[PDB]
Amino acid sequence: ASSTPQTNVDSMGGGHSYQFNGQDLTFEDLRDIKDVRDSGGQVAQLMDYKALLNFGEGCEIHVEGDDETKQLVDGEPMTLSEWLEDAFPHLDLLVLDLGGDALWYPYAVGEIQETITGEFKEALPAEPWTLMPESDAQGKVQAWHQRTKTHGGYQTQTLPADDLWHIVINKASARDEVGISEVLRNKDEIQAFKQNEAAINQAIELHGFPQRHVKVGKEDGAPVRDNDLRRVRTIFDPRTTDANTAYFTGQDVDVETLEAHNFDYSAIHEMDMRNLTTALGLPLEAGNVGADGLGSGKPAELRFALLKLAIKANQRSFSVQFVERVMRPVVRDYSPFDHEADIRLEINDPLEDIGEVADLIQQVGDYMTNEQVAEKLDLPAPEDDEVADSYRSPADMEKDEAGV
Amino acid sequence: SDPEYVDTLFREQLLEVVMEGRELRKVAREASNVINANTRVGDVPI
Amino acid sequence: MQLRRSPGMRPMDRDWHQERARAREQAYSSDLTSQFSESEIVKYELDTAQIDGSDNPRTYIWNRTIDLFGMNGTDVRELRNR
Ligand SMILES: [Mg+2]
Ligand SMILES: [Mg+2]
Repeated sequence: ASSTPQTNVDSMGGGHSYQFNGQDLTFEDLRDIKDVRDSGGQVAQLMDYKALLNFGEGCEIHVEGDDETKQLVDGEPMTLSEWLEDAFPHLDLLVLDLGGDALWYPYAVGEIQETITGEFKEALPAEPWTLMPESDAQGKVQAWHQRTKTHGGYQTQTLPADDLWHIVINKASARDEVGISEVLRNKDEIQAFKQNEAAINQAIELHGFPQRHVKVGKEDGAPVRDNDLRRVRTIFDPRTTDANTAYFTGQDVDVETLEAHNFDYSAIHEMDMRNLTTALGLPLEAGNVGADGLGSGKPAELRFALLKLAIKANQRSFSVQFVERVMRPVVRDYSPFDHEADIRLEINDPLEDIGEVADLIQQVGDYMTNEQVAEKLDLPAPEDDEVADSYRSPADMEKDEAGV
Repeated sequence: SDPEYVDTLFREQLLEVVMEGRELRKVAREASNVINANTRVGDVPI
Repeated sequence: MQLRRSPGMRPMDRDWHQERARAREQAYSSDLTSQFSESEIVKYELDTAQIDGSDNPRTYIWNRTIDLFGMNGTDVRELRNR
């Protein structure tokens, strides 16, 4: 075969803007995403729930053959997992920030930083709406263009792809390294939701409440002018009326009522929330709306399976890139360990029920090593390797040892 | 509050800025000895 | 003291912008007297809005009497050579 790709890719042209950079989006489109995120209300909350499902349950670092890595780091033993856990102490927060950013924006992006002494400090996320990639004909990123607000207006600069790293959850194709904003992709669905919400709110103001209509004068009788109506307005004023005010009139004054004109705003709200949640890939139940019939049985099993599948796909997409483009370079450059080691980063299942896992452990624990049970139960494996590796319970081994 | 117009997303909104007028140079607090007086009238002895 | 209608305050009123935007979108000509109330012309300073019918979409949308070809409702400023 060949050592370089020989199929081409759809590439550059700046989406047919001019002075070409990025692919098919600009710093203004990026700041449009920023406003959808920061502007609050129901849309912002839903995409915040999407971040929390994908990344909010935290993470665990794995290395295959971790025990083989045992080395004195600074006159003190560590494995590669132990070194990585000390290198990335707050990884649960970083994963939620980067993962959330990579759902909102086309990418999460950031630096590696060093202490003054030149040891690793942190992986530092950058503000993704400020940065856009420049890519070559093969589709790979070569430089990053940044612009940012300052007291003196906008400041602009260009950085090499060497010392930045980036992560893309929403690829257009397996070869895409610029990605898609799900927010820009669903701009019409989001704007339709906002428009219908505004429509309902204003319709409730006009039509949800009755209004008093005083008609003055006899029909086909003497006309009443504006100054005449002002004196009548003074009598029936809702400012000064109270619940049990009573009215006395001649026959030629009529207190009519604009009734509240019924419309099913609840049904329109449910329709809007269905459209928006389906467009953003969330279940309808996330929007504080419940469908009939769908709340039970195999209809529930399917939708909650689809949600868990979508989460696993996003999680693995993130995990692979984070290990390959953040962890491995940090291990290579700042660690006494082998950077080609089989590092993994699992991200926890947000909808796992430990009560269901307990039932599983009771039913089939007889086929699981104590380490496998401890992993499923989300606890440290036993400190003693023979009992960790054995199949029967550590408590059962202890009560049998107590018989010796 | 009750705004007559709603603001839509993706900055399809109205252009919402004010351009500043001329701003005069302010220096007296730095360019002189400042006395924070206890009374609105008073005396410096020479 | 300033009121929302007072002449120095008009540029701060959201409604003055929004109604001038409407006036530009609904007009067919610079002839305001025909198309708007005296109240609207004064309240929104419509003499100073660049009203001429060039911003009204109906200036550009086709509306022929007979429509064999689905030509009606097409907007010339959305075509390839515009
Ligand atoms: Mg008469
Ligand atoms: Mg004195």
